[PDB]
Amino acid sequence: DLRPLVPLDGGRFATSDLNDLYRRVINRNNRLKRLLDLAAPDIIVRNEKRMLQEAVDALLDNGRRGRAITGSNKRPLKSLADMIKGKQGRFRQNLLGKRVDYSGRSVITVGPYLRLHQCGLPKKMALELFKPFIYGKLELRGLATTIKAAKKMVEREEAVVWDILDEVIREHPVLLNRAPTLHRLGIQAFEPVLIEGKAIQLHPLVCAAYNADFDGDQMAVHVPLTLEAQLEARALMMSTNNILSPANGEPIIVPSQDVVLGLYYMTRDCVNAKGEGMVLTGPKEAERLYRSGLASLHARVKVRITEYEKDANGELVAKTSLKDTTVGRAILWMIVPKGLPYSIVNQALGKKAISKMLNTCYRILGLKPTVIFADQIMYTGFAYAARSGASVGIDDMVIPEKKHEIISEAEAEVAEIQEQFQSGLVTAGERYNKVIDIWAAANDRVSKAMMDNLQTETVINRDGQEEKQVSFNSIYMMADSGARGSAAQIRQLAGMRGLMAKPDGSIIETPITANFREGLNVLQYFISTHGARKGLADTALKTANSGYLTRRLVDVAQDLVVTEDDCGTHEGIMMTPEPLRDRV
Amino acid sequence: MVYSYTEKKRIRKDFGKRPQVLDVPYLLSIQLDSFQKFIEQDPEGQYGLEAAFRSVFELQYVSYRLGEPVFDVQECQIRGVTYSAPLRVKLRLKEQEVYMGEIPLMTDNGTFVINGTERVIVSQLHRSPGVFFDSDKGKTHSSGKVLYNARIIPYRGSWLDFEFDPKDNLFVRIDRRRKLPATIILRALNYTTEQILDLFFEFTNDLDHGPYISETLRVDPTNDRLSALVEIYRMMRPGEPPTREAAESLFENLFFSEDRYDLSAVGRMKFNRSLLREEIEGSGILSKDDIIDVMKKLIDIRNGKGEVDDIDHLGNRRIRSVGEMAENQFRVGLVRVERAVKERLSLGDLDTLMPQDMINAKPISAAVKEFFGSSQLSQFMDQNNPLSEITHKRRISALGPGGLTRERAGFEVRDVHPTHYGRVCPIETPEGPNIGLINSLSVYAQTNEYGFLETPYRKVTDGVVTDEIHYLSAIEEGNYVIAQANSNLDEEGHFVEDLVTCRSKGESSLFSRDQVDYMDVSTQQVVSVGASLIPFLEHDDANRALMGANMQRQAVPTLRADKPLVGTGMERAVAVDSGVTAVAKRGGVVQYVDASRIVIKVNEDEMYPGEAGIDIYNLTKYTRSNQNTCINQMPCVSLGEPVERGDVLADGPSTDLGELALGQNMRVAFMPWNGYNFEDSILVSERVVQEDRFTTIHIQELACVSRDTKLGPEEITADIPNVGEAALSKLDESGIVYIGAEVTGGDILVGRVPNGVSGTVIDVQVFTRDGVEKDKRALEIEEMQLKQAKKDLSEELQILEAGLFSRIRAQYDELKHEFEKKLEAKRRKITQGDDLAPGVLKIVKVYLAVKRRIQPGDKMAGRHGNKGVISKINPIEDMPYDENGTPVDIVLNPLGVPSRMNIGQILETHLGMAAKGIGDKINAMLKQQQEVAKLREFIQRAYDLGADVRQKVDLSTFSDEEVMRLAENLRKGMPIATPVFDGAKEAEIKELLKLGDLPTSGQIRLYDGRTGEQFERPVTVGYMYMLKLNHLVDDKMHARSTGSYSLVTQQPLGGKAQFGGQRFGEMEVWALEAYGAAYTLQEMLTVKSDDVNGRTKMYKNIVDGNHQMEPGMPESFNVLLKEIRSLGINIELEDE
Amino acid sequence: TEAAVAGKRDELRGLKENVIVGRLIPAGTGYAYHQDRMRRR
Amino acid sequence: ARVTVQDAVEKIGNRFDLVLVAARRARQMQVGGKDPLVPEENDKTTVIALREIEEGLINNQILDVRERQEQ
Amino acid sequence: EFDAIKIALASPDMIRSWSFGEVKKPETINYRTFKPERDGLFCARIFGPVKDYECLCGKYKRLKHRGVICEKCGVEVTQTKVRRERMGHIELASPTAHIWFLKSLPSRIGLLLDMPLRDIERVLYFE
DNA sequence: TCAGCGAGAGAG
RNA sequence: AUCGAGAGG
DNA sequence: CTCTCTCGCTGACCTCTCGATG
Ligand SMILES: Nc1[nH]c(=O)nc2c1ncn2[C@@H]1O[C@H](COP(=O)(O)OP(=O)(O)OP(=O)(O)O)[C@@H](O)[C@H]1O
Ligand SMILES: [Mg+2]
Ligand SMILES: [Zn+2]
Repeated sequence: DLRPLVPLDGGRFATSDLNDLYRRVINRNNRLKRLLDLAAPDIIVRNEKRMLQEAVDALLDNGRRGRAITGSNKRPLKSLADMIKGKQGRFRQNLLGKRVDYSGRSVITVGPYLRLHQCGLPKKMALELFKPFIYGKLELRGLATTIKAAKKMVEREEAVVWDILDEVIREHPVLLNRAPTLHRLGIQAFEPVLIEGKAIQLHPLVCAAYNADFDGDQMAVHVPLTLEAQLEARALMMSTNNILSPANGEPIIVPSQDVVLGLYYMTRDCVNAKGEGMVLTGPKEAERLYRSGLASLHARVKVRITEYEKDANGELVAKTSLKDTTVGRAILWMIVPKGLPYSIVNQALGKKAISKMLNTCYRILGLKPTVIFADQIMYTGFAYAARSGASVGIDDMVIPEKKHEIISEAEAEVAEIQEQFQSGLVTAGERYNKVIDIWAAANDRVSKAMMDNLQTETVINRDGQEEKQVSFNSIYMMADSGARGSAAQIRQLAGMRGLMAKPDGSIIETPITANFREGLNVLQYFISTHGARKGLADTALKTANSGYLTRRLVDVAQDLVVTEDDCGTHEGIMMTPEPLRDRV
Repeated sequence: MVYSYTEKKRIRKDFGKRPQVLDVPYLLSIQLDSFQKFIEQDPEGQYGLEAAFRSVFELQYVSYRLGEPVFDVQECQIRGVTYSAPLRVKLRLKEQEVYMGEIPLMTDNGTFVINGTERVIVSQLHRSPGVFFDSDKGKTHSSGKVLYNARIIPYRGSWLDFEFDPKDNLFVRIDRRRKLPATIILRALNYTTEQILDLFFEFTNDLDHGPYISETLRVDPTNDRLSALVEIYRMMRPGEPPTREAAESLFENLFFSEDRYDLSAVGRMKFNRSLLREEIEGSGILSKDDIIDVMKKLIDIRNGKGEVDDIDHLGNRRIRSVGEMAENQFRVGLVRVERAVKERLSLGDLDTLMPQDMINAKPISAAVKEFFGSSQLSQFMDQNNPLSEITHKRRISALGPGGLTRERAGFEVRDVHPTHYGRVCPIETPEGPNIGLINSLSVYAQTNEYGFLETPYRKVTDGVVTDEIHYLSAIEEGNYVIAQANSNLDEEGHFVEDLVTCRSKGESSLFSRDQVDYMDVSTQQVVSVGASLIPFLEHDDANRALMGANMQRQAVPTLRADKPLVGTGMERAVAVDSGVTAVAKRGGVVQYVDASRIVIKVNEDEMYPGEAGIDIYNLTKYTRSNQNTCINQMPCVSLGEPVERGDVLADGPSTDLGELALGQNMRVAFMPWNGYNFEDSILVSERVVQEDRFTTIHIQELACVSRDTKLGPEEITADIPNVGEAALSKLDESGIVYIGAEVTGGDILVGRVPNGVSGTVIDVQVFTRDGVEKDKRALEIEEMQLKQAKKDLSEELQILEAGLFSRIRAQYDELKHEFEKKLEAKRRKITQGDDLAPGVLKIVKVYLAVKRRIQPGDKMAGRHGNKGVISKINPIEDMPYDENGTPVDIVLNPLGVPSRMNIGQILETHLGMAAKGIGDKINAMLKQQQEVAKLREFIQRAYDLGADVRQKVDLSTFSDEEVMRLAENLRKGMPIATPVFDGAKEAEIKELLKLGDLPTSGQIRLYDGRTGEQFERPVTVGYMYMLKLNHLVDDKMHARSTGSYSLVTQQPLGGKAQFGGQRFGEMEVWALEAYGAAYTLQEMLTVKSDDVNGRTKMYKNIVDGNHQMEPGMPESFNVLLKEIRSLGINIELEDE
Repeated sequence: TEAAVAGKRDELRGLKENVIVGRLIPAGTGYAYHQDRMRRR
Repeated sequence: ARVTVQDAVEKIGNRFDLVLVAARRARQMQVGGKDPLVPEENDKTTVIALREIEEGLINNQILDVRERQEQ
Repeated sequence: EFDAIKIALASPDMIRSWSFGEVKKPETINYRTFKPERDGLFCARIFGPVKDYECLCGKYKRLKHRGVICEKCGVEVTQTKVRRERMGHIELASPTAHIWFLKSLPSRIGLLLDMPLRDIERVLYFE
């Protein structure tokens, strides 16, 4: 039965390779039997003896001495030694991994309303995944007697099973997994919320740990069965226990993109905005004034603030004063937990500032307040990013007015340096470096002019006079807040694309003097494709190196466990400064 | 310009500025032209079947011809057979005509029907035959000294390599075998040491001359010819049976026999040109002079009087198409016949024998049908939309029989080469393991008579550019100076500037007016067909352009076709050349039209003598494609209309009045909305769903076969044990479902509907052989197919019969006899039998059709590499709106634009807003019922806008009815065309916006639909073209609790088709180990898989309300123990 | 081959061996379990 | 007990023993038949056991003493 | 119920003790009638019943007969799962080497003795 | 193919 | 079941 | 004793569709 004969829809059968090698060996061995009885001359016998040892070597390990035997097709047959070794052998395909029951798979979308410990599960999947529990709860209440009545009731989809299912998932966690599992944060435990539809909803704050996106991605779901498994899921793998990385110390749940943009927009300030110069009794008055339409989010005002600080014994002591701030910061102050200073929000916030806020809260207050603080931060960021109406247009990509003069001067310089080569005055290999340096300097000049024109643009009127301030450009705000942009890519958008390289690695003499707002021509576009294809091929053809290295590293050190409490030895190493604090 | 009838109904406005001097060619020439030179008669006998017959032909061959196919394409597709023709050959020994076999035929669009399915043969790019000199750069030896080598490659035969050694010694290899000293081969050609020294020496330097031959002779352990032959024989064939006759024959047949070696005409030409000879013709076999010349050239390169070749140069690789591979396979099949003929010609007989007795047609047919159906280059054709087929038919592959391998291929062959300019697209390529190994043909590219790609250029004479066009190849163009296509010319053809940007010798620079030789023909010469459909491509990054070109081929046709407002101008060419429409063969007047048939009455000056003169077009209705999609044709002409030649009479899938149309036009705003477009999510309105703008039709097939098993015979009947009477309601008296029945999951069709799948029955087919017995429904339906098919043919012939009868009655017996003969022939063709498989009596096939609507979890994309998944369907009173109360359709996140530098998607959004703005102004004028003069004035002002464009439309020559019809067709927006590298500027877009009474920034004020408050900044709103890709969440959701298991390893099966489970691999086990969850790991390893008793105990315990497990031992460990014991090794468990 | 020649024994003291056989790994919530076995040997 | 289990970890001592103690306590209520020491509040046995551990009414020594008393 | 795994070379007596049946010369399943050949690769006597608690001939079809071999067939009545367990053996008519112990980088069957791999391989292949 | 390593003959 | 071809993350 | 030089031998995540052959 370990080498069975499988019937087909037609009369014919499908057989294994082993049954052929056995028959070959049997036939040849029986052929040797007749020769001994007939007393054939040893010349004929010696040929047959060489034959049998050729057959056996095929059955044990085919191809050690090249004589590979094939079948109906021109493909080598598989020996016994081929079924226990390799990537498709018993060890690596059936014993270190396998397929399981109570599992499912689907596409993932976003749910912006969930709490950190929740997930959204379709009820069509949930009904199938939890069938025995429903059968048991049906038999318990007497609604069915046999084991087929419950099956019929579930198949007919009556109106009473939709409450049993709600009762049997109330506090039962599930496991979610994404296919490339690079570290242990690739499997996590959540609590299901029954939804309509066919897609799974995932919390926005857990994407970075999964390396997940909403472009077509998929995910798998598993169900724990025993009490010990449920308690292990709740106490070890639940997403509210995994907030710091195990490879370093920094947190892993961090806001990004829309949340960063929203908080950054609230916490900025302007000059001569509506309602500037008021004195307020607290944050609630600021919220009233903003909602009524009587003040701007960016107005500079005075507000009375109360804060708390911890003493030596661990108790909280209050302190009240008046502070210079803005309406948006006073509004944001209402979600900060007690025990933190007011200076932590009296500035414009970016990615680093928000991450530092979360880390400080965890350091001072503990674990439970941090989850609430993170969820409130996400809600407020989503709420206030939409109210701003931030967009993108073609007029936001501003090109400096001095680009033409710089480019013309560089061209004149490189044209003049050819006169030193027409009449011998420089090495034939020396003009190359001079031209490269000239073009690099011109590129730097153009980039600096563009960035100086973009970052600061106010020309604003303050009570009569003219003043300058940080700009409110959409692209500049996106780059400065740390949401998506980089200063290098704004160069390609509105400066110069720069110098390209040949496929071998040399530098092309003349650069690309066009950005993406004003298009490229055929030659520049043709030149730009070498690097694109090279990068794509590099990405595609060297994931296997990393996979192989990781597998070897896991196999070498897989059996090292902490098995003792104190060794007692006095040895050590001496650490020197990278700061010293980060190293000890 | 004079406009065609199809194009005068809706004229696209063009923004291009450079005049066109050459037309886009027919896009399917590479297949039809190749297959033509395989079956057409060639008196010079050098291309196809004639060459193969003359290359092997005692028996005398006279001629050949091809017969008439038994069935046509449609009947072959319906029945499930191959569309082929018989091959007849005339031989003399007496004169007789014999039968050789069946040759598959190519259809009108460049495909093959093999077993009822359409297939495509992909062209191959491979190394050319000849001689090549190469050298490894380094790392062969630690000394860091380069080594030079030379190789000879024929079309057929064995290889030959010469190479050097770290000690400067010559060595030779045959068929990649072990090395031998070189001079041995010289000794095998009747040369003594004196003659060798005379050949290679005249004196021995140390920098420009070398003693390499003398030292090699020193190391050579041979001094006689026979010693050389025996050494070669021992090296080639171990075993050493040295005989004088054996040694001579091997060397004679190795390189000097016409039946074992062939250096083709192209190989001869390249070989001669590499050695700087004069003639380009010769023989297919080698000679001593050739080998000596190769040795001298290699030695000279070693000395320093030459250079090595580039292996990736596109002048060294050539193209092989289907008409060549078919000939190769036919010759392979033919050489097996002659052995049998020679064997049967030695038995001894006369008089009674005939040529047919010595010919067996099995091997030839076997080889041909193996190639057409089992080759790696014969592929299941891609049929998602019209663009997919065009892209598939124009593909080039570096893999195949004489090709490369995915894993062994390095990095240099996958790169873009400077010689690809104008021949291979540098953008469109797969993104997986096949990157760089699959390519697409450029728009104007061709091949010459040897098989090398070439591209066209304009001749320049005395400083003026003319209209004379020459096709140049990679070798030729390196000796010239070629100017770009965007150079400025005056009315006399002179260059305006004194310095021109030009290409020469693989570099680019500036040249004078009088140093230029040629010029480009177009600005879209370097891209492929798919990449030329992306507007504003020059504002996009190359990675995103690749993504968009690839994703444009996955779109699904919708219920209604909708043209793009912003296009490039290549839609008509693709739509017409694809072959999915109906095109008029001759001009005339429409006589009859309904939903499934068109009749044309031909003009007087296009009729042959003695002809009735009507054309009949039948249309395809609700047929499934290879991807389970829908194919449907719809007429687009009215009764009594005049038609010219080449006009579109009906539309195919994804076509709108003769233009390609893959998606829908949507109103979009760029802004964030409450986290519902967080990463790449898309928020959609409910009005989109209510209007069915992304609803698709899918068709599925199911089969039922009753076996002829001897144990129990089975037949189709209504009676079924243990079923209700309601179950048989949809079944007829014969047990087959009615047409028009609405079924759902778990219903009997022929007794069967797969779980979760619904639909409607639209087609039932019955297949029977020449056997016995028949059913009532088959008598009612299978006979109904034949009677209906006869009725359609009778109706078609009736029109011609009536016309001829009316003409005559104004020799009827001859006409009546002819028409009766035609009817009898049609009936006989329709009444033939079917050849089934043994053990099968009859087959029943059922077709189902279902409709699919969008829902959260479906994938959408544009043309610029932007893709996403739908997250929410929003009520209409929640969407943002404007000052007139108009809401938007789609909301997209701006944060996805600045990181991926695809700026073009913004520019399109600005232009589409302008286009719609024109249509609105027309729409109002049609509601108020104004006079034709005002419409004329406004439309003329609209068509004249631009900065020195080349279109020049004039409406003063239009009739009033024509103007009204154009205005009616223009009332939903004015279409606009912008070529890939010669398009519209920002200033022109702003002028169009101003003409439409819209802001020139492209941004307006919006209000919140839930509170009525105004957003704080202006937002970008416009129109953009969206696509629906074939990744539907209905096909991806799956779940399981318990089911079926495998046989050897008692583990769950895999795959949604067979209700399988998910795989828990090694990396997941590592993750669970790193968590510390031992009980979860043990539960997954045993009781959910491989534990036969534990699984049952766990199930019973769960049903009883007790959550506890009793693990045991997995079965795979027992299997492994038995398997290891079968190798003769004792392995066991130590209980004590 | 080397193991069959030498005649070796395996005590199943690592993670992979217990995974292959199908027992509790000697780490985490299973660690204490293995501590009992040594106490009974 | 809900959302976060950090309270019981500081009382038992480590995460790997809390799972075993909670499972031993919960199996008594689910199958053996026993009454909770806290209001049920419509909870599963695992959550009730975690709540009892958090309050301070359950640990290994108490269960051992009760088992000795029963026999 | 176990605590270690042992591995070692086998001997003819051990292999004979594993087997439930003698050598098997016939080939296959008799494609015409699916019942297996006697004394073959698929054989009911050597390896076990084809169906649960049923004889090949069919004389005994009850649990009361459990543990009884058939006089006319020689087939025991037992659960069919034993077909996954029982093994067999073949009697070679001449000694044959083991490819694993001959071909390797540190060859074993040729390291106990002095001679290298080339000449010993020549001897084994009758040359 | 390409990179890496050990077993085996050489010429001093 | 194996082989070949293609697609998605 | 001890560098050169041939010459083999072993290695390079998850999911879906089609057809031809057993
Ligand atoms: N061959 C491969 N092997 C592998 O082991 N993992 C692969 C993979 N190919 C894709 N992935 C996964 O897919 C993610 C990026 O692919 P993608 O969804 O498009 O997002 P991307 O970041 O590129 O941004 P976008 O294209 O939307 O602009 C990538 O990390 C990875 O997990
Ligand atoms: Mg993704
Ligand atoms: Zn019996």
